[PDB]
Amino acid sequence: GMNTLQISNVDDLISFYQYADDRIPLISGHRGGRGKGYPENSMETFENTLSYTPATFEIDPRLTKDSVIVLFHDDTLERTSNGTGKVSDYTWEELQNFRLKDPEGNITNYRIPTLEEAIRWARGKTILILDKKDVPMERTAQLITDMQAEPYVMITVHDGASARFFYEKNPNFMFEAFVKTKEAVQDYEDNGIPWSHIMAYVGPKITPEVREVIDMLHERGVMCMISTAPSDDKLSTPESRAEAYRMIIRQGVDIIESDRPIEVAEAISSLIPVSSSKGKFFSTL
Amino acid sequence: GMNTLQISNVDDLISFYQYADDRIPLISGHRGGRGKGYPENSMETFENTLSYTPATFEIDPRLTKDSVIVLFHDDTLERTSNGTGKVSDYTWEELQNFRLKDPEGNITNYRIPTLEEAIRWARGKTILILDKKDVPMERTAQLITDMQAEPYVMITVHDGASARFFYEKNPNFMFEAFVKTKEAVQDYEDNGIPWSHIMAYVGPKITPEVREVIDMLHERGVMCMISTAPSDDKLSTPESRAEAYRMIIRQGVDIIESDRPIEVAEAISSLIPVSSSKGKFFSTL
Ligand code: NA
Repeated sequence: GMNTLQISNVDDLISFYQYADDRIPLISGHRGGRGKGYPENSMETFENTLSYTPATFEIDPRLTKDSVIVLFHDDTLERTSNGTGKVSDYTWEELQNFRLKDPEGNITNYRIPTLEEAIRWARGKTILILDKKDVPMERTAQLITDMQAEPYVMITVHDGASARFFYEKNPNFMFEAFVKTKEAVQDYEDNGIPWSHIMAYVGPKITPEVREVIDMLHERGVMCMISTAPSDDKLSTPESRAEAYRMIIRQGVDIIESDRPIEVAEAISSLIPVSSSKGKFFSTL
Repeated sequence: GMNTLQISNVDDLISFYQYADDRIPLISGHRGGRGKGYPENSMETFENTLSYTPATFEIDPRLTKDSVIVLFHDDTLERTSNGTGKVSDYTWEELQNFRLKDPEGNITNYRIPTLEEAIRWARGKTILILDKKDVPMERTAQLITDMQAEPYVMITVHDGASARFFYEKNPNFMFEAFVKTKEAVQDYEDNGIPWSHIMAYVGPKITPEVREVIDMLHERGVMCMISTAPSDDKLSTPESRAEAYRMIIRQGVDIIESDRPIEVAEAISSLIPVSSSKGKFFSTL
């Protein structure tokens, strides 16, 4: 039994991400989310997270020796698998011999997944958000376009010029855009990226400056995301982490990206409104 | 002793990189160059390389836990050191306890260097070229500027927008710019970046399209570099590699960036002009 998002096409995706004052706080699993028995960038972890909360998943596509795109964050295999060396030293088939490790170092029986497997699974359940490692931008553009996956596979962009590369190739793409400053807001505008095609990553922490950016972005219809992965996820107790996740929502932030999405869900459950224009986008499978 | 480049100020650096038909073919050590007993991104490898050839060094700055800039390519420690985990997990004091591995996996008694130490050492000897890992652009701009290191520390930029960010901060910066297509040529012009401040990285291989871009760039006074690191450096024998390096220069390329810069030097020494407008920039220490 899983929580799902109900986004049938690009118009639904744009709507989902149009800021509204009655919006539902959103959760995104950093590198898929992780936990005891649940490695980063694993199909199993995505599925586990949806059993507790609706979420999107930010993932790490990178290349094997035979140019297969797999999900795996690091430049070396040791932290989140029982392998050694670079992902790009091994074919996909060879990579299947390794097993993923959870954050405690326990070796699971889960394998490195392909991006294709994740995309096929995500359709009708969630939205994936692609970070950039070593897959060429043109390849990423073509894979999403060829697969008609625009309604459920978003692209992370660090500035307006990268956004424009993608947007000019396919104007139905949706972006997670880095927007940490007033100058960043101007950058996207100068590059002609529609705000309707933007959800904004505003950084790892809230400051008065970042609050001003969030107000600017809300005026433009843009939802804003804090990533707690480097910051509040690292607090020593679940109780301190829970307080921190609630404080982020109380400050007006729309989306929390976290390595601990289930904890985020439990902490903010009491903040989820009963009535919302966004209620229609949520269901269960 | 050592081969040195004799560059006294930013005007000398600009003139060094002004394309001329009688140029001296140049060599750049990718990730600093490497070899048996000589790890990537190591002071010792830079010094060894200069004993055999003049060269520049392309290096990988990244952040420690306490925001010190060190040189280390991978996001995790296992391939080129005896460390485990991420460079950013450790403070500089902790990282100094680890030791570097050469490409065959042999542990040396060499440490992960700071960018500062490298900059200190490079002054009067060579030019360092900074790749982009996780040091933000603002921080890179500051450190070069604060150190008055513009004549000997270049910044790699992937497009005109990145170049513009830097150039607006300090119009004395010199760039290694990615310029792989006619569209990329136009990008730098549209962003107002003077060609006098650009050396061009044109990719890992020569094709007719790339030869056309090299022609265009030569017309604009821009010297062009091929990286052999993913390509010709991987050929199986030193003889095949040497033929490959000569062919690159025969095809009109100005600069070879390589993991094997001493081999490049030995291969192309027979192609170095005996009289050149660029002779003045080379000396010995
Ligand atoms: Na320091």
